[PDB]
Formats: sequence, C-alpha cells, structure tokens
Amino acid sequence: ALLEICQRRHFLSGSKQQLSRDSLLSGCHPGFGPLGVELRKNLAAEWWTSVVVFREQVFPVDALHHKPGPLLPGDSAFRLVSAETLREILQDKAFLENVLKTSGKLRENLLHGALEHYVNCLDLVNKRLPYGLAQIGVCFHPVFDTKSIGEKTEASLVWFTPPRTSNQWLDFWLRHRLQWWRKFAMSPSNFSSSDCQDEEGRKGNKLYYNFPWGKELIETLWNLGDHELLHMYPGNVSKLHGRDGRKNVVPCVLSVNGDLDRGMLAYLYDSFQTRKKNLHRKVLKLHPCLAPIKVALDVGRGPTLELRQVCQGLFNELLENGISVWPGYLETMQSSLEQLYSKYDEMSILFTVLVTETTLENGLIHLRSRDTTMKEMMHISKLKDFLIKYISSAKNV
Amino acid sequence: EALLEICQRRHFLSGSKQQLSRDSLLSGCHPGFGPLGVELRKNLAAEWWTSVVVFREQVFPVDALHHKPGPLLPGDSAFRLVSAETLREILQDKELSKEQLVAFLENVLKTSGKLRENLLHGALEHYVNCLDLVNKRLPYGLAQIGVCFHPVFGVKSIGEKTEASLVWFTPPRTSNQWLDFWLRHRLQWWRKFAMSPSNFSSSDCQDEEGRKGNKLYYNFPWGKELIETLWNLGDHELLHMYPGNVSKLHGRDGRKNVVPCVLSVNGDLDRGMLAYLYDSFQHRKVLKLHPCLAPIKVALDVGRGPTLELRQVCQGLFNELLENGISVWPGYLETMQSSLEQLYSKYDEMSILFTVLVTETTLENGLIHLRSRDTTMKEMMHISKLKDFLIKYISSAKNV
Amino acid sequence: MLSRGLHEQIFGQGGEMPGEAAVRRSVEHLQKHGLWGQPAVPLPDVELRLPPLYGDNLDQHFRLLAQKQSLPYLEAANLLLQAQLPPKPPAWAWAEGWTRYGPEGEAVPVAIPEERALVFAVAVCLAEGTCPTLAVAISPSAWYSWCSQRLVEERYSWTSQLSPADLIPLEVQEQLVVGHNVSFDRAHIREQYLIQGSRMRFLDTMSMHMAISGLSSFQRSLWIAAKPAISSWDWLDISSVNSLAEVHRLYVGGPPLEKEPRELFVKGTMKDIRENFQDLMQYCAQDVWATHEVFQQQLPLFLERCPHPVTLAGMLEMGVSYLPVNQNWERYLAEAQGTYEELQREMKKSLMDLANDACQLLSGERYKEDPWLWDLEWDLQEFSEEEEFQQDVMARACLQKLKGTTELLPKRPQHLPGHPGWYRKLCPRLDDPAWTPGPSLLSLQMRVTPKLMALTWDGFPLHYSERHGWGYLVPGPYNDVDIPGCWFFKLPHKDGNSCNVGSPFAKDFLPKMEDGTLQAGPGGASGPRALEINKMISFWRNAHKRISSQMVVWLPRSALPRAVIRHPDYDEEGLYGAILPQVVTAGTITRRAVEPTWLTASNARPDRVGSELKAMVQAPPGYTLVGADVDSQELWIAAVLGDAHFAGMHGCTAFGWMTLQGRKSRGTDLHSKTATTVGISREHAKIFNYGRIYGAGQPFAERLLMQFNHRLTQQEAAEKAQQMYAATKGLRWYRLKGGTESEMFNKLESIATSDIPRTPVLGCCISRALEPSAVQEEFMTSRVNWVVQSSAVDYLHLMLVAMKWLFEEFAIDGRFCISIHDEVRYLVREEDRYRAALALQITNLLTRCMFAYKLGLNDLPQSVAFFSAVDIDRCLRKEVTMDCKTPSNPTGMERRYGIPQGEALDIYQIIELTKGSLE
DNA sequence: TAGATCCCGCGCGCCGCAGAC
RNA sequence: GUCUGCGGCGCGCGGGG
Repeated sequence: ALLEICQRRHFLSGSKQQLSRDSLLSGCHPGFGPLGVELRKNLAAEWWTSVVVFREQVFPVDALHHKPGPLLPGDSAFRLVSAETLREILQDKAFLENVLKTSGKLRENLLHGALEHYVNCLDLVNKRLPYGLAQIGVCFHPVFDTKSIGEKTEASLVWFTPPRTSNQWLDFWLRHRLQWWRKFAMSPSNFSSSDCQDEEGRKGNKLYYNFPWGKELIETLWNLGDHELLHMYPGNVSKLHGRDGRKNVVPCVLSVNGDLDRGMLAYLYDSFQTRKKNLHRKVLKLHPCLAPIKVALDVGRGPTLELRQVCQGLFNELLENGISVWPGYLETMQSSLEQLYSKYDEMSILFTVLVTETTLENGLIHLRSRDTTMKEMMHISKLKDFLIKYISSAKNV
Repeated sequence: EALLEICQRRHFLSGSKQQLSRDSLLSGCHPGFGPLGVELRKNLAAEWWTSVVVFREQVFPVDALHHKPGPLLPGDSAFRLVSAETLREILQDKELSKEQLVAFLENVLKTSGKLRENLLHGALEHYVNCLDLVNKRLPYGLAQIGVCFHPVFGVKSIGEKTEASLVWFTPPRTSNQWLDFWLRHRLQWWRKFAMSPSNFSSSDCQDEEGRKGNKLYYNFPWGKELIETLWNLGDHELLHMYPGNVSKLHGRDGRKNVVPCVLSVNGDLDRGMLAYLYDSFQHRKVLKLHPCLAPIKVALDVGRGPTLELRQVCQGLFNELLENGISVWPGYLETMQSSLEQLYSKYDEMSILFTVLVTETTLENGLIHLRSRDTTMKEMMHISKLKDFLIKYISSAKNV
Repeated sequence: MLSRGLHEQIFGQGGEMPGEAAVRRSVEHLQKHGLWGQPAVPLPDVELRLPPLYGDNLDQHFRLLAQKQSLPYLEAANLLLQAQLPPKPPAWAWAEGWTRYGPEGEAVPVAIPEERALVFAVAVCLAEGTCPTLAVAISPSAWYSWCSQRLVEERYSWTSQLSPADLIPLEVQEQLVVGHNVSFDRAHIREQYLIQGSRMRFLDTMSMHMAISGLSSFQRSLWIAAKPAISSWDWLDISSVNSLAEVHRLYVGGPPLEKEPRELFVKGTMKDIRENFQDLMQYCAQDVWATHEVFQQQLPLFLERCPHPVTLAGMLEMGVSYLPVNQNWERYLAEAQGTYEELQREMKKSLMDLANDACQLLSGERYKEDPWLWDLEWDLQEFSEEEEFQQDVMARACLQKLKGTTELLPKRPQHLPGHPGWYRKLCPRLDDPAWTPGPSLLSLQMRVTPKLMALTWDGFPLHYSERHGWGYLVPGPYNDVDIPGCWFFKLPHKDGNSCNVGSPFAKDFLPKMEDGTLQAGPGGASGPRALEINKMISFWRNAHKRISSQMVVWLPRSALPRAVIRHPDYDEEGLYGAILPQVVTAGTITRRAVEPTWLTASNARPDRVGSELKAMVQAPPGYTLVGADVDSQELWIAAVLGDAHFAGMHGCTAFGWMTLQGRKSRGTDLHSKTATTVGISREHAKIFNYGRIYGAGQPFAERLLMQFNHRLTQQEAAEKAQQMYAATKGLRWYRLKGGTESEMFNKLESIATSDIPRTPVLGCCISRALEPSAVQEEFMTSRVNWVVQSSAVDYLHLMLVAMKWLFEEFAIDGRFCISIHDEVRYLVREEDRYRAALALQITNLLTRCMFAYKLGLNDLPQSVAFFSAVDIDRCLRKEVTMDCKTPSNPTGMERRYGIPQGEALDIYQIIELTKGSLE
C-alpha cells in the first residue's frame, strides 16, 4: 500500500515530499513530475480526440481563467476577510474591494464560459440545435483546512441538444464517458457511474473511481433545460433558440466535467495491483497509448561504446516518426541492468532496447517488455516500425 | 483592418465588440479567439513543443503552478493582481485607505497568490527537480507553455496571453554560445511558418540581469510588434532562490560543479499566431497560411447527387480522416447549398488547405473534386487516393 | 352459489344432480390430504348478463360459431379438392408481376390471381437479402407465376413494402391459401403486414401432417436413423419427417421429387438464378404440384381426424399472428450488439492480461509447483556509431527482396522468442494477422482459458481427453481432488460425475456462477469479472443469429389506418413495422404453435445482455395489447379432467381442491408455497411439478434434483421416493393406478390407450404414429403429455373462436391473436380495450364453462371463472411493471405503465354503449 | 416436459511443398 | 541428403434449441 514511494522515486508526482492524498485530490499539492505532466497531456489529447475530433458538431471552447465581470460575492466562504473580518471592533481610521462588483473573480468552472459561448456556437452553426463546446484547463477552487487555492486540470464538454432527446443525449454522453474511462484502464470495473439528483430536481450521472481508500467522484454530468442559459441571456429568447427540427426550441444543455488530475491519479492507482499472487513485481502497467516514455534506448557493456550516438539517432528517427524515445544511453555507471529495467518499468517504459557488441554486424538488439519478463532479439531495421505498430494497436484498441 | 473582420466572419476570431481594435488582440485583454484561431494556436503550440521538447535531448517537461502563494512575496514588490482571497483582482493599489493595511490586515502582505506573468520564476523553482531529471546535466533545460497575466492600464485590467517560456541551463563560459544558438533556432522557427522570413527580425539588448539578450519582432502591417524576448540572466537569481545552498543549484559541466547560467526565452504564442495570420492575409481574400498550422486541412462536401449516398460518402470520408489523425470539416449536413463559389470563399476564409466535393460522379466511380486554395486548381482524385495525397502534401509541407 | 364455492351463471337449465354418494366420496377424500374444513374467503358475486347464446347447449353454441367461421374456407378447400389440373406450361414467362397460363400454356399477364383458393410456394435468394425472387401458384383453373422484379439490374437497398408478393384482391370471398410451411410464404405474401385485418386464412400441410401422423422429437430421430430399446415399427409407413418431398412420398405413391443439386437459392448469387431461371421455375412448380397432391390427400383425412369445426377455425385464426415492432427493434439490436462487442473486448483484455501475468512463473521455474499450469509443456524454444540516415530506400526494398530463406527462418512464430510454447501458440505472426501485441486470438473456447482463471472445486483442468473437465470434485490416484492439486495422473478415475455422457447436461454452469463452487478466486480484479462477463454474454452470444436477421417489413404512411394516424404519439421519424413470427400453427405431436425465438420462455432479466427480447414488441400508437396468461392452465386442465373422472364436483380430487383454494401467500400452493418445503426451492419446484403432469418418473426426477444442486443419488430421487409416494401414486395394483393420492392421472392413461379421438373437449384425434391401434407401442409418456398439452391447444382454439365471435358480433376493432406458452394477446384499438378485457374474461368464462360442459360438470367455480388479471399494455412483458438490463429502464424507451384491471372491468357491458362514454 | 441433431467450434493424424546447411 | 513450418483432407468430442 506504499505506492507513494514509487511516485517519489520517479518524476511522476509532485516535488513536495509530503503530499497527502486529500491535498492531492483537492488540487493543493505542490504539483506533478514530468512523467505526470506527460501522462496528463496524453490523457487530455485522447479525450479531445474522442470528444472534439471524433464527435461531429463539437467545437473547442475557450474560457478566461478569471472573470472580470462584477457579478456578486462568489463561492468564497470569507468575503476577502473584509465584510465579515473587520480589523478591530471598527478601526475606522474603506471597502478595499469588499464589493464583489468592484473587482474580477477566479473562475472555478467552464460552465459560465460555455453558457457565454453557446450563442456564438449557435450563430456559427447553421441554426442546428445539436452543438458542442469543449474546454480543458486549470480551474482554481477553495480548499478549507482545519482557505488555500488549489488548481486542478479539468475537461468540461457541454452539448446543447433538443429537449425531447435531452435525456437520451445525456445517457449517451454518460455511456461514452464510461467507455472511455474503461478504455486505457487495466481494470475497467473499478470505474463506474451513479445516478444523482440536484437540489432543484435536475438529474444526472456522476462518474466515480474505486480507489483503495474508497470510491471518489472524478466526473459529473448535469442537464439543464435552458435555465442557466436563459439566466445568462434573459433579454431575448429568439436568438437563444436552436432549430432541432422544423421549429426552433430552447436547447437543453448537458455538461459533463471531469477532473483531469483526479483521473490521472485514479489511473496511476489502477496501474498498480492483491494476495496469493506469490510473485511481487513493482510495475506501472499503464496503457501504451498514455505511457509517458514509450521506448527507452540503452547501451551495452560500455566496453565498446558506440551506444550513445546510437541512442541519439534512434531518438531523432523516432521524433521524425512521431515516437518519443528517452535517450538513456547517455547515463552510465549503473553497474546493473535489472535496476535499470525496473526503473524504466516503474516509469511506464513499454519496451527497452539494448545494443550489444554484436550490434554492428548482425544487428540483433535485445528487447525487454514490461508486460512479459522475457528477453527478445530484434533486428535494428524496422524497430521504429514495430514501435509505431504497437502505439497504433494501443490507440485503436 | 479587413483581416480582423474576415477572421471574425469565418469564426477565426472572437467577437469584435470587445476586440474591435488590434490593441486588444496584441495584448492579453482580447476576448479569446474563434475555433479556427483556437485550432491554429493549438497546432502552433504543438509544433513549438516538438521543436523545444522533442528536438531537445536533455530537456524534460517542467510544470509550474499558475499562482505563486504565501506571505513570502515582498511588500509591494512585483505584486500585480495579488489578492489570493478567491475573489477580486486589483492590478494596481497605488492609492488606498491605509487604515490597517493597503486593503486589509489579512489581505495585505500575506495573501498575494498573484499569477506570474512569466514562467522564469517557475523554471527557477523547478530547476532543482530538473537537475535530478537530467541526472545533474549542466546543459539541461525546461520549457513550458501556459497562460500569463499582465496588468494593462482608470482601472488596471488583467490581460491573459498564452506564452511559451524556456529556461536553458548552460555553463557560464558557453552561455553566450547557448544564447546565440537559441537566437538561430528562433530565427529558424520564425522562417519555418512565415511566408516571408524577412518579416521576422531580431534585436540585441543589454540589461543588468542579462548582459546580452535577444528580442524577436514581427513586421506586422500596422508596425513592428515584439513576439519573443531572450534574457541571459546570471546566477544571482539562483542564489536568491536558494540562500546558502552549496553544490545544489550548481550543475556538473565537464565533471566540474559550477553555478549554471540560465537563459530565459519567452515567446507570445498568441502574438506569433496573429503575426502568421496577418502575413497569410493579403483580389480574393485568402490567407495562405502554412498547412501545418492551418486550423482546417481538408473539407468534405456533398452536392449534385443522391442525398443518402452523398451523406454516406461524407461520413466515410470523415471517419477515414479521423482514423488518420487529420481533422475533417463536417461540410455535409448543410442544406443551404448557396453556391460553389460561396463555399470556396468560406473555405478560403476558414484557412482550409483543400476543398473536397463529392457528387453523383463520385458515387458512380469514386472520383471526387479536389481544389487547392493556394493554387486555385481543381482536379479529380480517387477517394482511396485522396488520403494518400493529403498525407504526402502534409509531409512535403512539414519537410520543405 | 357456495357448495364449497361455485359461481352463479346465466346459461343453464335446472340440472342439479350431484349425487349423495359422490358428495360422500368427495368429502371423505378431502378429509385426507388437505383439510376438508377450510372456511375460505367467499369472493364477491358478479352479476353479468352473457351475450345471447345460440343453439340449446354450449357445445352447440361453440359448434355454430365455428361453422360460421369455417364455412367459406371449407368451401374453397373443397373447390380445390374437386379440381383437375392441366399439364404444366412448356415455357415459363419472363415478365414481372403475375402471369397466368391458359390452355396450351398460353402466357397472359394478370394483376393478381382472381381465385378463391390457391396452393402457393415462394423461393428466396439468401445471398441478396430476404426479398422473394420467384413464386408459383395454382388454382382449379390454371397456373400462375411471379418473378419478383429483381431479375432486372437496379439498386433497391432494402426497406420497402412492395418487395413481397401479392395475393389478396381489393375487396371492391375468403381467399384460402394452401402451402407447406405456409408461414414462410405468408411472410412474403404481403397484405399480411397490414395492421387492419384481412379475411385470408392459411392452411399449412406441415400443420396437418403434424396433426395427421405427426412425429415426436424422440421419434423423428428413430425415423431418420431407420430411413428396453425394442420398439414396433408399423408407424414408419404412416409418419414422415415433415419435408415436402417426404410428405408427398408418404401421402402419395409416386416417383420421388428431384431437388436442385446446385442449390442456387441458399448458396448462390442472383446471376445463377438468371442463368437457370427455367430449371428453378420448374422446381418451384414441382413443389406446388406436390403440395396440391398432398392437400388433396390431406383435407378429407384432416376433417376425419378433427371433426369439430372449432379445431379448424382455431387453426385458421392461429395462422395469422402479428408482432408490431415500432422503430426500436433495430435500436434494440444495435445496442445489444454494441454491448456484446464491448463485453467481449473487455473479457478478451482480461484474458490477455491473465496470460501475461502467467509468464512470471517462467522467471523462476515456479510453474512446476503451480497447480494451474503444471501440465503445460512450458518449454523455452527460441523460435561512437553515427545514426547514418541514408540508403533508406535500399533498406525498405531489401524486405521485399527477402523472399525465400531470409523470411523462412522467422515465419509466423518469431516475435517474442524464447517464450514458453503455449504463449507462442497464442501469439500470432508479425505481418499477416497484423501484430495484435500480446497473446491475442484467445477465447473461452480454447482449452487454455481454464488454468488461466476459474479452477474452482479442487482440480479443474478442462482437457478434452474423452472426459472434458476431469475431477471427482468432492470430499474423500493421490491429489485427484486435493486442494494443493498437482496430480500425478497415475490412472484416470471418472469419479463423482459418473453420469458422464449419459446425463443430458445443460447450461447449468451459467446459474452456477453465483456461488456453486465456480469462481476465479486469487485474481481478485480480472479473474471473477471474466466469469461475470460470460454470464452476462452467453444468451446473446447464442441467439443473436436468430434475434437478428428477423424479417421486418416497415409499413409506409399510406399503409396505416386512421387510428394510428391522428394520435398524440406519431412521426418522430418513426418506423412502424411488423414481424410475422413464421410460426407453424401445429408444429409438434401436440398441435402447439412452434417458433424457435418468439415462442420460448424468456423475460427481461438483469445480468443478461440479450434479454428483453419480448419487449420492443410495442403496439402502434392508438392501439394496445390486451392479453392474459391463464392461471395455471395445464395444472387446472389436469385437475379438472382428474376431478371429472373422480366425481361430478370440481374440488373432489384434492388436487383440483388445492388448485382452486391454494394461494401463493398464506396458502398450500404447489408453486412457490409448498413443494418447496418437501422439495428444495421455489422456481425449481415449479419445474419439478410441471414435469409430472406431463409424464415423468423416478429417473427424470432424480436427474432434475441432481441438476438442482450437488447432492448424491441417495439424496436425489433414488432413495427419495417420497415425491413419487405423496404425488402421482399411479400404477397401484390390488384395486378392482387410479389416484390413491392427490393426483388423478388415470384419466389421461385411459384417454391415451383408447384408440378413439381421445380429446375430451373437441375430439381431435392423436397422430397415427402414436395410436396403439395403428401400432402396439410403448410411447406412453409422449401420449400422456399429449392429452394435457392438446387439451391446452383446444383451450386456445376455444378462446380464439370465442374471441372472434365476440369481436364480430360486437364491433370490437381487434384481431391478431398472438399465443405464447398458454398466454394470449390481442392487438386491440384503445377505445375498446376494456371491452376486449371483458370479452376476454367472458371468453375465459365460456371456455372454462365449455371445459366444464364436457366431462359432465354443469357449473364452474367462481375462483377460476375469471382471469386473475387482464394485462392491458403497450408492450409484451411478463408483468405490467418490469424493467430491463441493457437500457437504463423501460422509460428510456416510450414505455408507460399499464393496468391489470380485475373486477373494475366488470362495471361495463360488451355492447358498444358502455357507461355512455361512446358518442 | 417439448428435448432435439444441422451448423459451429475444440483437438489429433495424413499427405504434399520450398531449401539452405 | 536431410527437418523447420504452411496449404487441403480425413478422423474424434461437445454445444445451441
């Protein structure tokens, strides 16, 4: 259960040594390592391709990090410790931004941005009621400790569909999200969804992951029948009405928002495996389509050299071929190959390629796979093709 | 002038009501960009990351917090929009009722949490982690692209701009060589995606923090606009970040431990995208932008044929394009059918590399009409061979 | 009233001759078994003025209705029977549509066959969809042919209404149609998919053959093979195996029919049809001619076997069944197949991950001590420098020039070299089968998926060494059933499961997933879930071929009546279709409707992907399904027949007493109330009981008990004769078999071995293949089953004729009887739905009363006089309030909740003027 | 009970083919 | 003058309904 050791050893977790689970979940953690950043970027790209590139009638949505609109006191427990926190009984030597209208606000979700951009999306489209707005970005939320501002990466997709099929569209979106969570996951059973009802009676689905501590919500879907959209732009309804069919009606917006950082943490937890196995092997069996480092080039005994430039050339060729290769032939003095393989696997290294003294003539280099602890011999040629094929297999299925 | 209106009409830019003037677009106060602009910015960011991260060998990704918090921030020193109260953003607090503090006892000198306008502070903070990541490599560096907020002047608004900041660590002896190499790489990047590389220019500046620095400018139609700034900051900033740290900040170059020299290069991604769009724009209003950064690559349309067959062909083409990773504009499902010339003009205004039309002839024989905006030439191409031709064109554009 | 609970009627004279001796016998019988003294709850009395009966009795009333319904179809049948047929024309026509062949084969185009009777045959091209390609028909006048218009080369792309044939006039008399498997041709006749009813009825020589010397399923095998086991074979010369050629051979002595050797319809292309048009048309006409011969030899014999007009009227009505689908059948198929694919891929991924994790025993030789994969061979067969970016084209072309020995060494199994043999067998080649990284091409069907998961019990190799899953699998050579395992295999012992291939077995593994000593175990995450996947997947895996590829013909807007249109629920880009079940009216030795997919026992069950098949049979808007399942139909029929044999009172036998008075809760009911307490559990005691009224014995009961759970033969029905002793105490001697317990089965036994018609109600004769008079034989079990199941068929026939009479006497816009396992549904207009309930109740009153009128019972109990609940719904589900597994819920589709009525429907009458609501 | 054996997958042997080493 | 794996042709056994 001491998975934090692996996160600290590899550049996949935050820099701070003390990173509580609650702090990481709330987004108040110091950050994430380069491997974590790469994994988050890959997950975001996959989600965008599935929802934006794959789904038709869906367009990107951009929301400002902070809302300069006057609005009113927001979801802040303390109103800048000004209205409720007055220095002394009076100390009237004076709002100092006490009025919310006086200054901007820190956006917590893209729902306001989606509502604002709904009119623009409808105008751009050919009056079609079915429309989509996606936005992936960092949202800041207040976390109270017995206060702080925690930034978490979240992806929000809002689909405006006719009210008649609003429930069907919401169900389809929930099913698609559940399938996506199951895909690229070692144990899709862990990720599930649960029906929930809002305070006003709005129904929706919330996605949860069964972490070892317990079930934690990682996504939430809410369907609004032109309530928030009408509130944002209540002056006129003709311009806010979409043409689902022969007549124009007020669209219903189903917004699904998922915490990208929470999703990455859940995926990392799922990668690790747990009794009666009788074979302990610390390995992060992350999906190849999302693994940070796909190919790890290495060096032989070091007695003959020629491996550093080989690794550099392999990395350059992979970059020209769209494959990311970590040039591991520069570092030396390891004195052991088992430790290097274990580190690469813990770094989510799909394959490890080693060049020996027999690499010049009869270039059969050694290949090691994280999934199977068995050695292979592969020709120097077509290695990039093999990596590309493996990546394509991971991405497609 | 007309370029902004054309972009807004084709959904390239955001609403012109708030960003009617070019100043808003140049600064971070602009109200975002349109879907075509968003796609172009994403493509440019991906290309920059590949050139800086993929091309680099010892460079690893570095993540920096959006806002730097704590009371540690100096009193009224580089404190812009320093609220950290989850509400309000005061860019300037020159005149305030100093009863207990500038604004309040709790909200003054303790709660700053001001979003950094550059990633240099984040790079300095994460240099400790990056050294371990690069195995104490003195020539290592860290690059990251993110949104930076700056104050713009009654009330001082906060303008957000997407900028890419790269901190390269090199030995002080070779620091000048590293700066020159970075300048050459920046020139190469400017000439890679610019129709006229002569428009991009570089200037040399001197400052106390950095003796030699490079500033990149683009010759926009309105005038020269700064798009990149390079500062060869010394080890003083590292010493300030780490007080009394011995052999920690210093990097190992040539088996010798010495204080690394960190050069910070910051480039405005939005400014570069705007400059590229302006360069592309120039009787027919068509923006001859680079295919790699073009928001729209291939557009599929159905006309002059069976409705069901045309819809099926368009769906198949879109699925094939998606499987290959090339975005396809959903031209189908539109019943307006105003005119072929209008569709071509819209595609040109949408930065569409090529226009694809499928008709009854395509259903009969599989050959569809392919038109090139840059060449304004229309030919007949096989549906199966259309993807191969697009891939070949993309490869040629990438490697020219 | 009363006398242990009876209803009050409208029909009937004085009568009332119970008999003092009969009452004394019944009372002293009810003294034992159940308790004679039960106050019971008197049900509310119902005052109902029945519609005017005809004749002097109920039997004559039923005989008059059925004659009125069967007169014109019998007239048409006799018109065909007394007809002469000219020779076949020399050359068939090529024109589309219908072509009539006058004298000397003169071909003239005609619109439709303007004949009162026909013998019809249709041929379909399996490769090109399911649209028909050519049909041949005959009447007393001449010959007719039809070409289907697909012989031209044009695109049609399915989903049409003029694709099928045309056989009904414009009606501006009764249009009998005769055929073999005439349901299949009815699926193509057209004017049968219309929701508005039509007067054409169909006579299937398959149905008549099953009635007239049909064959059982255990007898079909013995008939095919001969094209304790000692049997008499005098039934071979009267019985066939239901094939057109064979039926023609059996009923007609002549040359055997020739068959098309190339089989251009089942395995061929439309071009082959165009080339061989004349030969295929000749074959179709030969089939029609043999059908006419068989019909001529069948119809008078048919009417001899089933003299009651009611049987013929019921067969005519049951030949027109209708299943609306309404735009969600395709959606149900699509979601079901998508879920199937997703679950299959998830299970495959889990299996590949298990295989990958199974490789860690190679790293330490630890496979030998592993009880799971010990027997596997597990042999490890093998099977600076500048980047120099140049000569890429030469390197690429070297691979193409590497044909011969350069590529011979790698071949298929080269990737991942040095791995154990089994893992390499799972791994495909690099080039041909793509790469599919990992041990792909792995499924449950392989012998290696066991020992990668599951292995419950003690030792579970699942190796097909003439024994499949080997193991004693119970307590007490060495390590045969030991928990550590790793058997020496010194000598095979097939202990524990000693039945081997003798037992019929079944998918008892699927319900044994829940406990039953069948789970993965040490896996924790991916092991048990694969078994969960199999449990959820097996049904659709097995049945997606049948449920998919169902013939759905979507009616256009012009083909719908004014009721479906102008309704609140309409359009929404909606497709209102129909499925004719292709159901043979008589498809068994008993004349039961037989359909492999629609007429099986299935319902919407959680953890089953392919379930809710019965759902999505949704009535068109403005119409609804009014239907009911008879409350223990076969149980009550056995009880009443047994009660009639014992005395004149209904509850005399103590088995009909429990069927009448016993209740599910606070009541001695055989189903889910008692027979679980002596037995094991409910929903298995139901199956236990239904097997005894259909005929069974200690062997079948013991095997059923063994299937229920893991119990030895002593705890099974070998030492346990108590179920046999306390129920079905037959074959008792020294009594000058009859009863001697709750159940009176001797009435069925005396019915079977009597050589008479043997049907107590309608007098439908048994098949000549089973008659003792035709052949002395010991197929008694099938005949005992036949008596009750054909009495059930006769109950259905009575219900059908009564419902038709009530719908025609009173203008109730309903039709299309669908019968599913003793349940009957009628698609009726909404405005009359309550009447259709009342009529249905009245039908259940008359039908039971008819069942009462025969066997000598002039009164009927109040409890069974009416249906417990009349299900009025917009869908076909077992209960009015149920759900499904694949969708979120029924309200994901437009499915509301119905109502089961009860005695509320009794606040009306059957005339159009009910409570003044009409007009 | 009605209770099934045409299509549909698990295995084996058997005979015929390239061809360097 | 071989034996490593691939293309049609026989056998056995359950399994759906």
